[PDB]
Amino acid sequence: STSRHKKLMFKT
Amino acid sequence: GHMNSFVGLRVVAKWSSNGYFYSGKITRDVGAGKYKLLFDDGYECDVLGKDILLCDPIPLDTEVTALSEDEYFSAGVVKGHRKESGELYYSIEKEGQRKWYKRMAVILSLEQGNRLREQYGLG
Repeated sequence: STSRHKKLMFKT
Repeated sequence: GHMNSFVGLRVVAKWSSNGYFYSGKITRDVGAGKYKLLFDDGYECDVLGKDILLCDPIPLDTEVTALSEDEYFSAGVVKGHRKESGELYYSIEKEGQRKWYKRMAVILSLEQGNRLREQYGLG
């Protein structure tokens, strides 16, 4: 699972 | 004299996979009106001149998405500015709360970025 938008779910 | 040929300027651009508007620097003129853009997260894509905004300190009273170092993401409105040693900040009023976010932590939804292409666009 994650907590971030469209593309900015980057490695950091 | 004026600044150089785009290449080197801090600007905001549309990520080319029909996305939103993220902050970066022009790295090269790809050709025909496309410029290569290094986004502040470290990513690179080609972007057309219309889709790059070079007079864009994020305007106060504009609606924006905001991102925290604890990974939270939501939207609100710019209502202030700060400068810190060599970088730029934006107070976002989010859920009724005036909260400091980074240049690159303040991201413009595509319909917001459209209202800026007209005035700030390279194209």
